[PDB]
Amino acid sequence: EKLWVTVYYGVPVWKDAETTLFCASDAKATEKHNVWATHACVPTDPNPQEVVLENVTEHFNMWKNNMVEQMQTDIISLWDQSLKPCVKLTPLCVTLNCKDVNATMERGEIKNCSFNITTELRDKVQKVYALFYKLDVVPIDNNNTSYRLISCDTSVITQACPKISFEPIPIHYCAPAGFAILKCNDKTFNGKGPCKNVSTVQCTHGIRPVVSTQLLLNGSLAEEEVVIRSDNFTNNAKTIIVQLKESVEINCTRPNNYTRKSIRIGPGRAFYTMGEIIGDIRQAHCNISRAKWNDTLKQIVIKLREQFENKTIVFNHSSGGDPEIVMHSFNCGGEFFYCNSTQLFNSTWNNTEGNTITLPCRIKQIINMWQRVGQAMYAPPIRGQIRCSSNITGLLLTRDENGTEIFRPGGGDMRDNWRSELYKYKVVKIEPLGVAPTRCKRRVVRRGFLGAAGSTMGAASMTLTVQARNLLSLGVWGIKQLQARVLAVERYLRDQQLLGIWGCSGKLICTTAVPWNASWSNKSLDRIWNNMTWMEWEREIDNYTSEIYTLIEESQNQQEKNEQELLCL
Amino acid sequence: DIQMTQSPSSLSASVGDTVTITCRARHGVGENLNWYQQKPGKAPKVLIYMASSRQSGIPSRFRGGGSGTEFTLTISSLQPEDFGTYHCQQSYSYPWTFGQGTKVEIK
Ligand SMILES: *[C@@H]1O[C@H](CO)[C@@H](O[C@@H]2O[C@H](CO)[C@@H](O[C@@H]3O[C@H](CO)[C@@H](O)[C@H](O[C@H]4O[C@H](CO)[C@@H](O)[C@H](O)[C@@H]4O[C@H]4O[C@H](CO)[C@@H](O)[C@H](O)[C@@H]4O)[C@@H]3O)[C@H](O)[C@H]2NC(C)=O)[C@H](O)[C@H]1NC(C)=O
Ligand SMILES: *[C@@H]1O[C@H](CO)[C@@H](O[C@@H]2O[C@H](CO)[C@@H](O)[C@H](O)[C@H]2NC(C)=O)[C@H](O)[C@H]1NC(C)=O
Ligand SMILES: *[C@@H]1O[C@H](CO)[C@@H](O)[C@H](O)[C@H]1NC(C)=O
Ligand SMILES: *[C@@H]1O[C@H](CO)[C@@H](O)[C@H](O)[C@H]1NC(C)=O
Ligand SMILES: *[C@@H]1O[C@H](CO)[C@@H](O)[C@H](O)[C@H]1NC(C)=O
Ligand SMILES: *[C@@H]1O[C@H](CO)[C@@H](O)[C@H](O)[C@H]1NC(C)=O
Ligand SMILES: *[C@@H]1O[C@H](CO)[C@@H](O)[C@H](O)[C@H]1NC(C)=O
Ligand SMILES: *[C@@H]1O[C@H](CO)[C@@H](O)[C@H](O)[C@H]1NC(C)=O
Ligand SMILES: *[C@@H]1O[C@H](CO)[C@@H](O)[C@H](O)[C@H]1NC(C)=O
Ligand SMILES: *[C@@H]1O[C@H](CO)[C@@H](O)[C@H](O)[C@H]1NC(C)=O
Ligand SMILES: *[C@@H]1O[C@H](CO)[C@@H](O)[C@H](O)[C@H]1NC(C)=O
Ligand SMILES: *[C@@H]1O[C@H](CO)[C@@H](O)[C@H](O)[C@H]1NC(C)=O
Ligand SMILES: *[C@@H]1O[C@H](CO)[C@@H](O)[C@H](O)[C@H]1NC(C)=O
Repeated sequence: EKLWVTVYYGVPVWKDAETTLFCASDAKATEKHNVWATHACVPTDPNPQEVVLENVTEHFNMWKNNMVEQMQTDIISLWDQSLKPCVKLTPLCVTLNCKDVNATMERGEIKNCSFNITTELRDKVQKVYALFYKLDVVPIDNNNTSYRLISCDTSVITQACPKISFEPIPIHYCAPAGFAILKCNDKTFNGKGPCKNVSTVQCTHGIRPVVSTQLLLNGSLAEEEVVIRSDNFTNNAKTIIVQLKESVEINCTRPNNYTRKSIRIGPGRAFYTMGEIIGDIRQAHCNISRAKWNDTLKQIVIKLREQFENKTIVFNHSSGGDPEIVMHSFNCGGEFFYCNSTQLFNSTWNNTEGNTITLPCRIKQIINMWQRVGQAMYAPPIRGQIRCSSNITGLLLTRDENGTEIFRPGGGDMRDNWRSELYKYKVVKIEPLGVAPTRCKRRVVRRGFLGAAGSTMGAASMTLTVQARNLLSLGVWGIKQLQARVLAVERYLRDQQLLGIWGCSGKLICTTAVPWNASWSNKSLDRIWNNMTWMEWEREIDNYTSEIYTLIEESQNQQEKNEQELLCL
Repeated sequence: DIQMTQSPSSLSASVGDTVTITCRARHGVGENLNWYQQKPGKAPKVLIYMASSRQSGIPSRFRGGGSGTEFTLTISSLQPEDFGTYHCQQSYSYPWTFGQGTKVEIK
């Protein structure tokens, strides 16, 4: 009837945690000088593992998921790293003498600006000229032809190196050894609350770091239905992330060809700008099929009506303002497109001509990307006819009164784009050690990693090896990789130190001399071993764990080592 | 003028194998050696910039490297499209001389 404390190593118990994740990529995807620096990532395994966790129900919350903040930090750091070794355009903030370029044709969209550049290399003022887009130049001196480059007065404009490619490459996030990523496989998972089909992975699927607003491009689609997710959902000031069941093909283009010229700024540095227009002048535009969008809104309205009760749903255009935040935007082809998008949110559904909707689009070169102040990027001209043909896989909506709800395209920060892909992933910390009562005094079928997590303590106890055989074993990715290795090493040694002191360094099941105190858990062994999982037990014992550890080392290894020291005689 | 040589002066290989062309300088040039591919009757195009930096649009099959006076161009998984004469050029110091070139025949 006497129960004794026994130590287990490899317990399939995890706790919520925030950790540094490292990147992985498909080594056979693979260009260098890509802004995402995917060549510095660890090659992925052809075998993704993926262990389904039977009997495990887990609570996922996309709105507090540290992986999204970590991804945003990595994306911004990668952009700053890539742009850092490039030409600054500080000498280019000069008065511009601009005249309209005469010519769906454009009407005054491209300006022919002549200005004089002061150059360090030789005391030399040269009268050069270049073409700019209307959105790139801010008028000064009232009705005079004087202009300045946009955002010069508020930021330092950095020219993007022409060799830098912006093509998104899928990025895989991988937990450091000692941690794991849980994936929610529920077909209609709403982004918050319990998930029934939970699997354990070391690395996530590839996420394309596509930067856009209002509409989510590429990424991934829902499997059964359109899913509308929010946090409070009642609160109008919360972004609604809509994941589509079927993609909509959107074909954006910049029909003009142009040429490119290089105006030297200083030794080894030049401004890359637009030259003579080759061909005619045609407005950039984007063609999206009407019928597919119509059905997409039909599905979205059905789900919005279900969650907002049987109210009238109306889609409106975003409020006017800075084109970078009130228009759809993307970086397809290496050029940056800003499209009106009004034709897509200009209808009442409640409860007729043209096969294709053509959205006017405008090209901008000086971009205050990431909603920052003090920094800006100048994208050099591509000089080519940009055929995009990208997939729309989701929308970002916001909400604003006679029984009618008004929705607008929009969103908050870029994080909303990444939640759409990270909604199913959670990062957890594995603590493979635990204690339990047994009948033994010291008296001196395999599922994969954490596959027994939803099993009872019994049956789970024979798979401790599966966890024991796991755990352990100068840019953004290099430092994060270094931090991940150091963290995994520190955790492995903490576990090994604890096992070393207790007297259990070589065992997965270790028996101690400490009796079980009924005040910790007044339950029979069958009530424990054949009813509870290891996680429920750990939560129950979480208030006495430090007491048990204090007793085990104190009474079992500083006394066994003294009794043995005395018994030799 | 820095004199350039190249070896072998005549190369042949079958489709799918891997070949190496070595460009040699009388004097060191750091990493400043470019590689070009010339099709018969056409002007050459550059394949590799500063010894190892590949031009966009050229598949990863074209690799290269080296420093000082001995540099290599490695062509993995040789294709019929790789037939032609390869050249190497030094950008370290003026004049930017070239090697004699290596003729690559595909069998
Ligand atoms: C979402 O997904 C869709 C579907 O895949 C994405 O669409 C792809 O977009 C890419 C980007 O443009 C496009 O790839 C180009 O295809 C062209 C086909 O003619 C190629 O000519 C072009 O190659 C040039 O650019 C590459 C990237 O810089 C270089 O690696 C390559 O060597 C070429 O470089 C030449 O041109 C550049 C111009 O910048 C110049 O600097 C170089 O010196 C050189 O002259 C690309 O490979 C795909 O074809 C698109 N796919 C489809 C099916 O249409 C879409 O982009 C994604 N959405 C978003 C928002 O990004
Ligand atoms: C924009 O302005 C420049 C002036 O800087 C134009 O240049 C002139 O072009 C005409 C023919 O079109 C030539 O005869 C002149 O010699 C040019 N003068 C220069 C370079 O100083 C240029 O043509 C215009 N470009 C566009 C696209 O409108
Ligand atoms: C600079 O350019 C302006 C027009 O842009 C012209 O009026 C002026 O004379 C020029 N000055 C010099 C010193 O080149
Ligand atoms: C549960 O998740 C696994 C992950 O491998 C998947 O294969 C399976 O189809 C999912 N089943 C359900 C019912 O969601
Ligand atoms: C875009 O959608 C088409 C639909 O046929 C699909 O074949 C293609 O792979 C998708 N592309 C991307 C990048 O998701
Ligand atoms: C949700 O929004 C409503 C707005 O009416 C507010 O009263 C409520 O407190 C919010 N709840 C949460 C959990 O954010
Ligand atoms: C751009 O060049 C292409 C080359 O095929 C041409 O067809 C097209 O018409 C040109 N664009 C304009 C606006 O003239
Ligand atoms: C878009 O549709 C219009 C319809 O007139 C057509 O003329 C144009 O060529 C289309 N553009 C693309 C890029 O397919
Ligand atoms: C986009 O272009 C492709 C070219 O293959 C075409 O098949 C598709 O129908 C186009 N989509 C739209 C919406 O115009
Ligand atoms: C799209 O839906 C609207 C709903 O008012 C309808 O009037 C319109 O005719 C539909 N268009 C197509 C192409 O199905
Ligand atoms: C919003 O939608 C309503 C629908 O009746 C429309 O009248 C109104 O002009 C739209 N825009 C704004 C800014 O209210
Ligand atoms: C989009 O086009 C409509 C056309 O009437 C215009 O009124 C609206 O201001 C445009 N939107 C933006 C953001 O420029
Ligand atoms: C929005 O819908 C109304 C319906 O009368 C139409 O007149 C208007 O032109 C539409 N907006 C755009 C930008 O086409």
